Amino acid sequence: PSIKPPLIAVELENPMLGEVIDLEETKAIVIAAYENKALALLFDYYTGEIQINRQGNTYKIAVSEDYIGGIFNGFGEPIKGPKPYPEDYRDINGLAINPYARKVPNEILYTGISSIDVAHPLLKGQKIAIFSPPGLPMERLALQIARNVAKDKTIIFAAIGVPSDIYKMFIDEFINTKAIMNSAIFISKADSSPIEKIYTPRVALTLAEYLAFEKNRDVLVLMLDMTNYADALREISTLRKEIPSRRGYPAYLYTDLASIYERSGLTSKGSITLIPMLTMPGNDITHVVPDLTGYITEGQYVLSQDLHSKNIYPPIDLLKSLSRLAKNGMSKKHKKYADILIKSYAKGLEARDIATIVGELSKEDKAYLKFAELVEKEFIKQDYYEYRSIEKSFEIIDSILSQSGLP
Amino acid sequence: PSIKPPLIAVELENPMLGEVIDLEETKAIVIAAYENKALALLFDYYTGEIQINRQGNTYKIAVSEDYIGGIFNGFGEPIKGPKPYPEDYRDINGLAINPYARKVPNEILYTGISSIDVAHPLLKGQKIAIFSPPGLPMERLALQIARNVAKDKTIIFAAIGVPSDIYKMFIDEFINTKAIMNSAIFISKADSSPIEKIYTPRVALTLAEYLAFEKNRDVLVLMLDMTNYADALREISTLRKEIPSRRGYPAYLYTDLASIYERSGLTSKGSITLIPMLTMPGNDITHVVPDLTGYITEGQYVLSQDLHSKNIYPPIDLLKSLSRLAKNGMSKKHKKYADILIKSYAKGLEARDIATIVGELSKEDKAYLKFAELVEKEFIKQDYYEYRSIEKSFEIIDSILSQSGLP
Amino acid sequence: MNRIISINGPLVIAKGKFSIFEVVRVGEEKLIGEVIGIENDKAYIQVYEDTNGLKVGEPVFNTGKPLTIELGPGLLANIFDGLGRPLKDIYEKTQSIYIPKGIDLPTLDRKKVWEFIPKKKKGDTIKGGDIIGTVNENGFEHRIIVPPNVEGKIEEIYEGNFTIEETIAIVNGKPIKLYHEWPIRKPRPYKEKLDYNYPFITGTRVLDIMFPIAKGGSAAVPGPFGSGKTVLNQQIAKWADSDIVIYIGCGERGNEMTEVLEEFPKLKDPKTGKPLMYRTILIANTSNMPIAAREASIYLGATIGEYFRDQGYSVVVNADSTSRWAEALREISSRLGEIPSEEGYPAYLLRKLAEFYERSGRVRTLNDLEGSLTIIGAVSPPGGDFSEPVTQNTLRLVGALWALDSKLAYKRHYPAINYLISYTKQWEFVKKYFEELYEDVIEIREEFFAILKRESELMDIVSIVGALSDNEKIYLHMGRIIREGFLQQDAFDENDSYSPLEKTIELMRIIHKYYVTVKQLLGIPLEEIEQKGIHEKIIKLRYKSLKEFREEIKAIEQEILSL
Ligand SMILES: Nc1ncnc2c1ncn2[C@@H]1O[C@H](COP(=O)(O)OP(=O)(O)O)[C@@H](O)[C@H]1O
Ligand SMILES: [Mg+2]
Ligand SMILES: [Mg+2]
Ligand SMILES: [Mg+2]
Ligand SMILES: [Mg+2]
Ligand SMILES: [Mg+2]
Ligand SMILES: [Mg+2]
Ligand SMILES: [Mg+2]
Repeated sequence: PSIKPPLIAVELENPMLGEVIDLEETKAIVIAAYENKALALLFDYYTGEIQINRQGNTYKIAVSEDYIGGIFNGFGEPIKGPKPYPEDYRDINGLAINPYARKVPNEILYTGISSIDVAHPLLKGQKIAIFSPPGLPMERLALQIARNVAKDKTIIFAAIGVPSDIYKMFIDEFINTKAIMNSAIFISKADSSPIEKIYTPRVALTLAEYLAFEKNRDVLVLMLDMTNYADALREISTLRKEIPSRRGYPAYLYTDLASIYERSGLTSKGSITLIPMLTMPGNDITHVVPDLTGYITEGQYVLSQDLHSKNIYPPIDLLKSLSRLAKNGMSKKHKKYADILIKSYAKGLEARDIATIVGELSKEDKAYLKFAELVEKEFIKQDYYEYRSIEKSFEIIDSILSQSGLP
Repeated sequence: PSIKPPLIAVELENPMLGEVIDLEETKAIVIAAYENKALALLFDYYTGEIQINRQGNTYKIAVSEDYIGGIFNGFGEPIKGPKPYPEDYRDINGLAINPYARKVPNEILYTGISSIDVAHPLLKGQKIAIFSPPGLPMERLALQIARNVAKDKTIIFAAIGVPSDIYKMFIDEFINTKAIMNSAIFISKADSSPIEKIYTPRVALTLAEYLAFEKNRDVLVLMLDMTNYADALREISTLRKEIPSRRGYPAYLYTDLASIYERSGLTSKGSITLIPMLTMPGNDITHVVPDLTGYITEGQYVLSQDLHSKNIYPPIDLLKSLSRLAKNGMSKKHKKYADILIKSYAKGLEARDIATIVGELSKEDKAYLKFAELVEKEFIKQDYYEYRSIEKSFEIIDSILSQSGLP
Repeated sequence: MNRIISINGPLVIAKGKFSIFEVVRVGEEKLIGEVIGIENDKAYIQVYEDTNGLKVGEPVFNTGKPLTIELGPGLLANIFDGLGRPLKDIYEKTQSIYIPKGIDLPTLDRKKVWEFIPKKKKGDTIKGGDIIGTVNENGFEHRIIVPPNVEGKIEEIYEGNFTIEETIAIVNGKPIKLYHEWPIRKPRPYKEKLDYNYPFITGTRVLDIMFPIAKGGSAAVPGPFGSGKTVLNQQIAKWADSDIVIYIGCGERGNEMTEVLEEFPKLKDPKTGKPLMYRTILIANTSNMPIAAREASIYLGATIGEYFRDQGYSVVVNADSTSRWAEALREISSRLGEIPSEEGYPAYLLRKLAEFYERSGRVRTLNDLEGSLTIIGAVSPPGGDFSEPVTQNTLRLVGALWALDSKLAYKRHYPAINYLISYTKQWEFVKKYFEELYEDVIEIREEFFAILKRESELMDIVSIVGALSDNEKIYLHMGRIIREGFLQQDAFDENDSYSPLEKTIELMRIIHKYYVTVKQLLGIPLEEIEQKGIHEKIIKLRYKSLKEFREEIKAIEQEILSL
């Protein structure tokens, strides 16, 4: 046999792909199988010899509402203490939803955040990512959203390989806002086995699908950081002697990310609203992780280093951001305000670019220039504890339009 | 044995490199040989088992004037119907021409196209490529050239993996201009085996060498698209477990391209004038295919996206284009006009660059600016059905020089 | 007897006796697979279902048949997966919202009763591809064409109400059904390729005038994420002048297929008044459905397209997105341990893409009718870099580039077509049509291109003051009008979503009329001309009903009183 943690090479009669095997002090997942040769990934630190007990099945979790109020690891095992009821066991990979069975999201979930609600509103059942440069307050943004759109919903938080400072920031806010009792938290530590990291969003979404589509609930799922998830997938892909693609990432990265993101949506019985969060490595949106995620999620909220440097929270780029399904939920009045905001801000930014030339150009172009300045100062800029009704957000736009000289 | 089309792995006693083998419903070419193991490439779609009959020779074609007036596939097999006379069989790879036996091209073939004839004339026996961005009328340019320089010559057209719209455009024009009866056409479809694609220019040039150097004729060879040819070569190179070079292309790409392009030229008995056409992938002339082709052909006509967007046909870049042997065929008067056109246009373009700054600068530099504008509008711009004598082209230059204020 | 010896993602290796391209059933759960390679006693099989949980100790079953699709009544207005399995029936059988692994159902409804009206008599001789009769499929005249390989005398032919599995005729002792099976990897035969003839009218202005293709042509639509590929293809699927529309969701969002299911039954064909769904076939293999089934969905949709083409109809196939099919090829190639070529894609990428696009074209059918298959392929280049293999290979196969642009999408200019980079190679075949029915549109088209190009040349100088002369400013003025009033088209406005040629032509004419007037008036300043606000009225035109559009144009024409 062979050991180089977290990898073991082992001899098995008729190996099963994905099979869970019991060792003395730990478990493993079979990730490769040829004839009677198997490769397996250890759940955790192991050093003992490799006597094997085969479960004869792929990894499953018992699904119930017992998880609600609890904190678990990436395998769904309790950290806080009490085990949920065994069983009703489910494949953590789950199944693809039939698009015939879907309903297209059409109901706006108001966040109270102007830079989101007006032009890029989140809809119930939508999947939408937050893209952030390293260092920017992506966590605060997610928490402020969760605080306002999940007052009536179960929150599921998947922490994928983030440092303790990060996942404790979430836990503490959920506790202080009293959302902790209606939350299920799944945590894989940064130094954990890659198999625990990639299982984290799978067990969280398996629970989410149970709660939403069997218990008929509306569910909010937050997950962070997808860049750490991709890293774990690459680690496993490389342990298997797979032929690497761009930057070592596996060729099926898009398909694997989709097998997570697409486990969301709206049906007649319930909904899963999904917000994946990722760090754009070199603040490069064309990096494979944010790029593939962009091709899958139904839009994204993009954070801006420039706005952050101007002391603007939340530092949302109004033009790089997008909500694909937004129009489905907007009134004609709402559509009018979104269009006027987006188009005038863009024209204002163009006028700003040439202002590093002609300095201060056209009267019309001086009005748009001021509009963009005020949008960032009075519309986008907003306190972490501030909630704005959509009517209040419209009023701000009206006020800025007057100050600027625009209609 | 092994089958994964178009590749078969097969056991042979003393395999011959390049050997043709007969199967039930098809043929194959041995592309690799170690001891008694051979790899072969199927001519076409095959599914039956792999009983083998060895021809004991590499691929050959019967050479004769029977091909003239006919349409054939990449293997030289008739599409229209009647087989040419067997045999007088020739290795389709042919042999290198002895440079001692060559004569340097010195006779201009007038195209009637001003942007070519004045500064970059084509000479009889010359090899010169057309480089085009995707979408630009490279096909129309080749046809307009063929219409005027091959009234007395056999035209051989090699279509390498181009869509039906493209090769039918050629066939239909040859038919409408009545050049079809003095033409031989070789076509490999876009979805054909890579072995048929790389044999297409070889069978066409084998015929060309026979017609030109045995039957003492002047021959015009057109081939398109060399980028598809390189793709097929890479496909074969990768099937062989060869160590890939830049972008997967084989290390010997230059040498293989040369083994095609250099089968052209002038001798005391006859001539092969060769015009290879290629698409520059991302409109990037530094891409390996146009770059290597540039290092081999005796110049190139480069098409311009900018001129195309200005509704200029033919969209020839006068400065990026080159005919290496042009000077060999030009009179002193012709040389004078070419020099004045090239140098003044270049100076005009420089003046144009700064015109996006000083706007409208020097008197002298205003004259060159106008010259470049008129060159593109009155000299380069020309109808697809328009023929200009070299004298007419000189007259246009004279007229533009006066309008511009230049001598 | 046959046994699995390895499982590696979508690739299964089995020992036993197999044939190349034979469909096999893998494991005890009998998952659909296809043999793609054979090495001695081993077979390399791509599985069209999830392979997690499969065991080396499991059998593989032969079928002796290739991958096929049922062609007949029952396809229209329905949604199928990549293998041709009806998603509505899957939902109803399972009573679940999930797609089960291993479920097998027939493609065409076996209980639906059709009315067959014969077009041949007893004793008639029939050859392959002949129309033996017709079936009304909710307003569509479905032509029952006999398989290409059947020929002989009609010994018996019936009439009336039948289900799909019932014999409707007998030829040379062989039963004929309302349907036949066809291998999706095999192009359907025809008599000859025909010349282009007629433009492909989409209902989208930029695609109809600026960069049109002919019926039977093909186009590529590459763009970065969020640039508008899916909406553009759906707009074409909605309003295209076509008998049949096939939308292939290849590796994209489930909600986008659901969107079509929700909206198309509410929309009316502007040519028949019938609802759009009745001419539409949906093929859905979403991003998280089995990866190998993406390849199947592409060949499947093409085959169905050829089938309706063979009936003498015009068909359009929209494929969104072809990059996902390329990913599937790359993944299979990787598991097979093939040496990757450029960007990790297999070296045969171009050849594979060609197997799809070369199926497009206008043809003389086996039954001597004219039919066309038009193919629109969306491409999803990583990071929006067009220099990548999928985009570049596709550009050497298709007849037009409809390039989507980040900068336009950024400022909400939709369709975000880059009018400097995009092209059509088929204008020479369709300009005839426009000339005849609209004399001056060829000149105005050239004029639009000239203005957009000149405006482009000027915007770099503008980065040094916006100081320009009136003769230059007029290009920024007209360019804005063309961009905001003609090129831009709101897919989700009730009035602007569809643009018939009358509206398209009239817009060109009023813009051109404004242009010739403004030019004549240069020599009063531009500042005073813009104050009249005629340009802002023209820009708002596209948002008007039709019987408000015509009225406003009359209003604008007078207001162009340069007297
Ligand atoms: N013609 C159009 N009119 C209005 N909105 C559009 C149009 N085209 C695209 N959009 C908007 O742009 C966004 C992205 O479009 P989509 O087709 O999903 O992009 P892609 O498929 O290229 O990722 C969507 O939110 C859509 O509403
Ligand atoms: Mg149980
Ligand atoms: Mg289960
Ligand atoms: Mg002989
Ligand atoms: Mg010889
Ligand atoms: Mg229904
Ligand atoms: Mg899309
Ligand atoms: Mg068509």
